[PDB]
Amino acid sequence: PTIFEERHLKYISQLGKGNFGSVELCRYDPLGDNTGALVAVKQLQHSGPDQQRDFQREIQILKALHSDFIVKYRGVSYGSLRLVMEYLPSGCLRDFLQRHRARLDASRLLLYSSQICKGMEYLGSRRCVHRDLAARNILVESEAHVKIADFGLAKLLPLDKDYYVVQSPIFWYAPESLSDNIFSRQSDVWSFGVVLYELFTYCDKSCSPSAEFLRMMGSERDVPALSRLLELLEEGQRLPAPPACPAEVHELMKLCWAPSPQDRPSFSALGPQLDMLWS
Ligand SMILES: C[C@@H](NC(=O)c1c[nH]c2ncc(-c3nn(C)c4cc(F)ccc34)nc12)C(=O)N1CC(C#N)C1
Ligand SMILES: [Cl-]
Ligand SMILES: [Cl-]
Ligand SMILES: [Cl-]
Repeated sequence: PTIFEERHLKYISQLGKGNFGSVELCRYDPLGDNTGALVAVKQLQHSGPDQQRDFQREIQILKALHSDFIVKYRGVSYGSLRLVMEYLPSGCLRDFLQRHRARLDASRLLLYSSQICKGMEYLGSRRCVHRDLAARNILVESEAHVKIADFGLAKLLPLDKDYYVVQSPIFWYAPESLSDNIFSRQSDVWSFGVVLYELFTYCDKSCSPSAEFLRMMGSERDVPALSRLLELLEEGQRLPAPPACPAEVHELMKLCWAPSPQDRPSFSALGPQLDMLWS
């Protein structure tokens, strides 16, 4: 049931690509008659020992997570460890928002925000820091239902600590991650703020997190991009209000980007502030 035999995975195509892996559309087809279910299967690429041990942790985390707003674990395949997950054909929210922009109103973006916030509230209850929350890592189950995916960089908080010192794009990172490699549930709140930005810009590439920040951080100097972003964030620079973003939603974004981790709201606090907008 939870064990998928390698030789019955029929490879269709590649869904998405990570730094140390890919997610492939496969049909698990034991009967050989093409009646089997389509599934999304992660395998490692360009992998050394460190990424292998990370993958073993990631499988166990995903396996232990049970939420309507978190992508479902199906099983694993050995032979060559592979992680089998539910296939959501509508794909990722990043592509979905660009594709269906003309039909997706503010109220629907708020639905997605609220569901992501719930998933993130659930993650915090399991003491799990996602570390790579972004629109590219949210999947569409239906028009009115999204789920958090990609637990490849996810860390369980130690039982006696609410932070972890430990690479995704720097433009979703909290200042304390940028500066001291510190990650926490409130580091995820910083990222969620950027996700809210993505939603309300419909993931338009002309005003993406990187496009906005890259423009702020000058042409070039003998200074790395990381230091210059940290400098701007310490000067109080933030992503702007998206075109036609509701005032109140932009204000929630700014609360997610409070300099101090303890001054950012909890997902539990954010949830009702998202749901009660416009009611
Ligand atoms: C975001 C993650 N996707 C998953 O974990 C998925 C689990 N079930 C899925 N069902 C569908 C998809 C997916 N479909 N389509 C059309 C996509 C297009 C994309 F750009 C990304 C993901 C998908 N991804 C998934 C992914 O693509 N990667 C993690 C990295 C690794 N390894 C690459
Ligand atoms: Cl087929
Ligand atoms: Cl199917
Ligand atoms: Cl579906």
